[PDB]
Formats: sequence, C-alpha cells, structure tokens
Amino acid sequence: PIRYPWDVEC
Amino acid sequence: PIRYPWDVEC
Amino acid sequence: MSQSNRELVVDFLSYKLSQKGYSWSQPMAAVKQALREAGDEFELRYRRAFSDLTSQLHITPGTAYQSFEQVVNELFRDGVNWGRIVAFFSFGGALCVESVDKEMQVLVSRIASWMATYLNDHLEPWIQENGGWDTFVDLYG
Amino acid sequence: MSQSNRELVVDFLSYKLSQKGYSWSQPMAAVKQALREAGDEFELRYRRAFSDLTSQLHITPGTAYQSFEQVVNELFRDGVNWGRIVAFFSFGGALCVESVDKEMQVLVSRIASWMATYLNDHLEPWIQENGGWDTFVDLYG
Ligand SMILES: *CC(=O)NCCNC(=O)c1ccc(-c2nc(C(*)=O)cs2)cc1
Ligand SMILES: *CC(=O)NCCNC(=O)c1ccc(-c2nc(C(*)=O)cs2)cc1
Repeated sequence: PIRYPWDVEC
Repeated sequence: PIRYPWDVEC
Repeated sequence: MSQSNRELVVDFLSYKLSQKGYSWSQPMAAVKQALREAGDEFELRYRRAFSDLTSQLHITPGTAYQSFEQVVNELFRDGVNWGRIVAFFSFGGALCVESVDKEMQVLVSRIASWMATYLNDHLEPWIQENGGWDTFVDLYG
Repeated sequence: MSQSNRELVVDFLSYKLSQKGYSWSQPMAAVKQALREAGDEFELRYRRAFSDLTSQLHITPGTAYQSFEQVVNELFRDGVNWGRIVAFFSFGGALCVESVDKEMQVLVSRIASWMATYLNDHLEPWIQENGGWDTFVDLYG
C-alpha cells in the first residue's frame, strides 16, 4: 500500500 | 643483516 | 588480525592497479555507489516526508534497539520496496548526523550495528527474492 | 550476505557523515593510507633493487603458492623489518599489474589470497611484537 511519496515509483 | 637498500633506514 | 590484513592487501592492490590504469572492482562497490547516490537523491526529493520520518526517533546513550526496530517496522509494516530500503539507509544516516551534532559520536557504531541487524532480520530475505542488490543497482545506479 | 550488508551500512554512514563535515574513520583507514604512500615512495626510491626483486617471479595460471612463498621467504630470510614489509606489498602489486598486462586479471584475487596467507603465517606475528600497524603509520604515514 502507498503510504510515502517514495512508494509511488515502485 | 643489510641486504637491500630499503634495509638501511631500519 | 587476519581479516584486517586481508582488507589491507585488497586495498593496496586495488590502489596499485588503479594507478596503472586497471580497475579491480570489489563485489559490493557498485551497490555502495548506487546507495550513496540514491540516498542523496531521496533526501533532496522528499524533504518533508523524510523530516516526518526522522522526527520519530532521537537516540541517546540509554536507547535500546527495540525503539529503533519499532520505528523502522512502521516504515516496513505492510512490506518492503526499494524506496523504503533507501529511506531506511537515509534514516540511519540522519540519526548518525544528529548523534555527532549532539557530541555523541560514540552512538554512530551502535546505530550501524542496529541497521545491520535490521537488514539481517527483515530486509535481506526480501532482497534475495526480489532480484538482489544487483537489481537495486540497475534500478537506482 | 550479513558481512556484505554490514560493510554497506558502514560505507553509507561514513559517506553521509563526511557529507555533513564529520569524519567517522574506520580502524585500518590510516594504515591503508600510509601503506599506499609507502609503496609509491618505495617504488620511486628503489627502482633497480625493486626490479631485481620483481624479476624473481612471473605468475601464470599453473603457479602454486610454494613458488611465491619461496621468493618472499628470501626477502625475509634473516628476519623482518618495515622496509621489507613495504617491499612485500609493492612486490605483490607488481605481480598483479603484470597479470593484468598479460590478460590474466583472474590471477589478481589469487595473488591477494597468497599475500594474506603470507601475512598470517610470517608477518603478523612479527608486527604484533614490533609496535603494530600503528607503529608503521607513525614511522611511514
Ligand atoms: C521501487 C521498487 O521496489 N521497484 C521494484 C518493483 N516494485 C516492486 O517490486 C514492489 C514492491 C513492493 C510493493 C509494495 N506494495 C505495498 C503497498 O503498496 C507495500 S510495498 C509494491 C511494488
Ligand atoms: C625500518 C624499521 O623496521 N624500523 C623500525 C626499527 N628497526 C627495527 O625494528 C629493525 C628490525 C629488523 C632489523 C633486521 N636486522 C636484520 C639484518 O639487518 C634483518 S631485519 C633491524 C632493525
């Protein structure tokens, strides 16, 4: 689940 | 015993 | 001293070969370089969200590993991705810089050991099923 | 991978602390630097005598450690001094450069292992009774 802005790229 | 030029310094 | 002497040999030979125009690259060299570059980019891309993460923990000489594991487990609570791994390294870096700022340079090696432990226990098993550090280098290097 | 991951942690934290103006020096760092500098000076001071030493051995894929030990035992036949230790490192460096010149880069790690073995067996015991690598650094760094 996307929780941080760095997760978007993965 | 001194056998090499690098030994002189020791 | 055997391990230290082996590392001295590899450092001298690496240096000498590079002086003669030859590259003798050590296994983790490209991973180290990619992680340095990824941490710098992460800290410049995510200033606000990184500040919110680093604000969760201030280490003092009394702090136990459990305090560090609890905060880092929140970063990984619902799993691992490479962005979160970079965040983990940057986070540890920030804790070390705070330590030195507060004249507690003695805590840097403790934080290093905590980060190695947390790699061993949580992250390495994910990394080995997700393409290794060589996949990280191809994605981020 | 635990050892590799520990070395990755120390590399990232060292890098980050240096970026913020702080030096987190690793145990052997000053020894590595002093040995790099000592080897460079040795090779510029003793060109003829160093050439006579390096002419004693040419390593090929078939060469056994005994050939290396015999030549290096002559360097140390009547004992150890720090000048001969520098000669030993420079010698190994020259064997590695010859290897790469002859498209046998594969031999560099073998020579590294031979040099570590020969440190373990012959030199470390002398070093531990003669002031350690820290005495080397004070003499040559
Ligand atoms: C940035 C990165 O990891 N890229 C490699 C491809 N993506 C993935 O392997 C990946 C890993 C993990 C996840 C997660 N999903 C959940 C919730 O979003 C938490 S971690 C997604 C994609
Ligand atoms: C250059 C160096 O080692 N300096 C430290 C002081 N000198 C010595 O510790 C030392 C060590 C070994 C010897 C040897 N003597 C014989 C014959 O000359 C062979 S090695 C002399 C001085």
